[PDB]
Amino acid sequence: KAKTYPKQKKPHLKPERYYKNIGMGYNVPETAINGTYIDKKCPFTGNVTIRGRIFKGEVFKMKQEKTIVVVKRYFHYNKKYKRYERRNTKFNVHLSPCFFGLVRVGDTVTCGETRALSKTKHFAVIDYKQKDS
Amino acid sequence: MKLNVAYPAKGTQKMIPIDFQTSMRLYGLRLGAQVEGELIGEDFRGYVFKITGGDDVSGLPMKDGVFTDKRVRLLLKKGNKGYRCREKGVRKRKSVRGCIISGEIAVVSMIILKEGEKPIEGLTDRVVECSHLPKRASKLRKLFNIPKDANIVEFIKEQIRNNSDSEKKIRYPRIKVTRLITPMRIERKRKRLEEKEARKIKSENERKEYMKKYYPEK
Amino acid sequence: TRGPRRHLKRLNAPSSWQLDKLGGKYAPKPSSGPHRLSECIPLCILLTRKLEYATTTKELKYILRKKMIKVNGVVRTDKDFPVGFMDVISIDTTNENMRLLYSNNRAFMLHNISSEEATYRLCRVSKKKMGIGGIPYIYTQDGSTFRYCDPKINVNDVVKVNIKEKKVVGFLPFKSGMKVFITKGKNLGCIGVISGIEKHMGSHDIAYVVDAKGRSFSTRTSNAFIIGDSESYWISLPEGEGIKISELEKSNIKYGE
Amino acid sequence: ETQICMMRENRPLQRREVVLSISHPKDICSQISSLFKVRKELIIVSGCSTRFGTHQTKCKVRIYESPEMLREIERDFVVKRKTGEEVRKKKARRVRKKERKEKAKIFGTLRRHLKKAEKRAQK
RNA sequence: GGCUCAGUAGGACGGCGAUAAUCCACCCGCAGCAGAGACAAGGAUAACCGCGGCAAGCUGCGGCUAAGACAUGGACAGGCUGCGGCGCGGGGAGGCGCGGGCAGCGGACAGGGAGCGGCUGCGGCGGAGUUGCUGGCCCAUCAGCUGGUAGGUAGGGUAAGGGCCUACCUAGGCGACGACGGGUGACGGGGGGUGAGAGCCCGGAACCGGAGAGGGAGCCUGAGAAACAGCUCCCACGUCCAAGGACGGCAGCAGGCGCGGAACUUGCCCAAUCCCGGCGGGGGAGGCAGCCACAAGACGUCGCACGGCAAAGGAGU
Ligand SMILES: [Mg+2]
Ligand SMILES: [Mg+2]
Ligand SMILES: [Mg+2]
Ligand SMILES: [Mg+2]
Ligand SMILES: [Mg+2]
Repeated sequence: KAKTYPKQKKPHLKPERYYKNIGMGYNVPETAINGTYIDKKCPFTGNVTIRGRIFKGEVFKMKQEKTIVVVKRYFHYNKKYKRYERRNTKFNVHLSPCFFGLVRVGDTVTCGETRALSKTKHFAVIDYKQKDS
Repeated sequence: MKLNVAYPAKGTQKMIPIDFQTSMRLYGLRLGAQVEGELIGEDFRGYVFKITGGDDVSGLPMKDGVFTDKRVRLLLKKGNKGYRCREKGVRKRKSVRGCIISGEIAVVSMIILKEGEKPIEGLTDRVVECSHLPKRASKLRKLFNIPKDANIVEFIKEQIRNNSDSEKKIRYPRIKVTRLITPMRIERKRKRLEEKEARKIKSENERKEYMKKYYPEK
Repeated sequence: TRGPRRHLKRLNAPSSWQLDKLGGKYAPKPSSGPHRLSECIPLCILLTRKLEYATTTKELKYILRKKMIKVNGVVRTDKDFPVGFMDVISIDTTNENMRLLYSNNRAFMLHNISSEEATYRLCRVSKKKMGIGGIPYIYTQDGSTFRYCDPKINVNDVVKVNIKEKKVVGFLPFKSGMKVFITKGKNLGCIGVISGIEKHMGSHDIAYVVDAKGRSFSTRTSNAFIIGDSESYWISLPEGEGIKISELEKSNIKYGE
Repeated sequence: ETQICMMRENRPLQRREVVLSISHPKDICSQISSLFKVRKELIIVSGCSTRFGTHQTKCKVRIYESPEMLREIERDFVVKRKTGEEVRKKKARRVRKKERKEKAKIFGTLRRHLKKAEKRAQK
């Protein structure tokens, strides 16, 4: 199961579960408020903060449970040819368990710059929009 | 091999050039060992030495506590015996010798612990003076039995003219005194004490004025 | 390289100091005192390039040795002391009191002020923080700090502090309609009234300013120094009064309209 | 014919800094002293600056109030121009380097170092 | 600071950020600094006085003696850690600041008759470490690459987030939108050249950033170095020795040799520009002059006095 007893932060100020508002005009998901998961890397019920760039990308890979690969496709303009280039970069983004099942491959996901969560993880999923919507 | 011998209580010191057959009697001994002068010669009967240091025919020191007789290369910090550290935190690897005496040693440093029967004219007859009288006042008042009230640098110059034998020219020694209660010391403490309480009431005044002006009910 | 930079090149010097290219290789590196390096000038520039009391460093050393210079009521016998915006340089010899302030040419200028205007200065607050034991002491942008101020004083406000007294005697808030001075930017050294404040959650509040002439510009609120409310100016204004006349207006005065 | 371009008073340095344009179509400080109530010693001219064609030399000269503030404030070479003090010898730059660089390697006092040196030289 | 551009194809640089993940010297502004016998502070050591060793470099023995050195004395606070925990302020976002709690630690003036100087904390300033996004050469006769690799949990470690490391566990991660590998006689940039322009080419070279000090690696001291006109060792070159040992790192300034097509005086000086030092000092940074048709610009076809200069010389009469 778990190596340590699962424990959250003491909630300063559902008053038995710790959850914070990340700011920047965003909302806490109700799966994060009414949830039992103890992910410390989660932006809402965990020990990370959102500061810096917030971009919106598309989910490329949902493999490897807590991380996801988010591709941000952009255009770069070659001044000599006066045409654009389709470019992209893939980001290893932390997917909190409050978005489990909600986020699937193809959804447009807004990611916010956290700490250096892993070796290649500096972003966390703070919200999402379904592809069908 | 010479023998650098000093007397601590007399402050006298001279080199004793012992012969070669004496030197082989001193081999295998180390620093801190106490040798009887009968080992050295008949002219030192009844003396007690203590081997303090030594040197080399290559000029090295003899480091205390190495327990070899060979030349060893050792890495020394500041304050380590055998290295005069000049710049701050600079460690060097110096060559020293281990404490065991051998044939390589040019001179052996030792001190007289116990005076023997026959005197040594450079070493026993003479008395060489302590080079410096103390600067600290507590160390000076015990040394001369100075009155606690009296001026210290005045009281010694009283004593020099008392025990002078019709000397027309008397140069005085270097007399500076440190660590003494002086009016500059007492003035600084009382000023610092009265300012400490003056700060406390002034800070407490500005807290009351802040609590009067901007929080007038409470 | 890496570490505390002891030297400063002449080309790398701030252009507000108005140092020439061919003066030398080095410029006087300021000491690390009250103002930031981007918003300060040393004393040794003012006493040779502005006031011209000393032409030589030997003369300049003598002036600071005999302690005639005094800035913000403290003697400050340092060659490279960073004097910044709103600070008052008061010399008892010559009885000259000046307040350091910007010009329309985007340079530091020493503006001669009265002996009574030299008794105070204005300081923009940086932050507001409760100290140990509950002392609510605020901190100004020039590194000064004062305790037990008005609780209404929050960030970006300017306070009128006495010089000869360490207290803060006057408070000026950061709202719309206040006379502002633009400390850094393209509009450096412009005086105007704040029209609108745009907040921009996350970073960089933007202030919209129209001047006395009517020219409108936008700046960051961190580059906004309040110098008066709607009725009054709290300081004297320098020569030119912060109008920043346009290049065509400079053209039209030479040749007619 | 001498004329003063601008007259400025340096009250902190106890002097008057004045700029004069002297003209000679087809020794200097003497007639400048015969303009103001000052001795010849109180007259220090910084530099003579002339345009190419005209005979209109510009002088920037200083008017001190005492000989002691003059030799204190002004640089040491200009008092060598007036009077030739040479109060500090300062032997030569190449001599002072070698004189200091020998003193740096000497630990302790010089007398302990020179005694140990010649004692080894005697042997 | 100065020099240099080997390495570096992103550990760089530039632009925009982040540090709510961090540390700190000078300096500036604030608060403060233990009543302890206190009209008071303990043992040392260098200098020095002698005696020496040793070719030299360097070093020993003895004797005394200082402090703003090193201690003792003495805890109101800050601080650290665990647990508890309401609020009041700030911030986009919080136990971030502060007040209120219980414990376990721990911890700021015994200085001076030329101005003061110490130490603790908060806030700057001055720095610094990490870091996100993004842009920038060539080769596909380089097409698949990856094993600490990608992630999770937990601990360690760090000033500090992190596979940074370890333990266990997932099977990931990147790629024709060019990964990976290679090449570069590649430091990047501000910029420069050239063209009407689109472009092409260059950027060693003033300023900024990086990196290096013969090749390396390791470290001490310190706020800051993995420092090199610091140390320790190895390697490659080189030097001195009395043969036991001792040293050298001019990609600092001149100068020499070598290399080549290819690049100056072993000059003078802190006067200017500035820096270190709490001032008198030091500065081959730097300036001045000399050398060179290397370049830009202007103009033709010999000696006093003056003038300036740190000094000299030149400009100018
Ligand atoms: Mg000794
Ligand atoms: Mg001793
Ligand atoms: Mg290269
Ligand atoms: Mg370059
Ligand atoms: Mg550089």
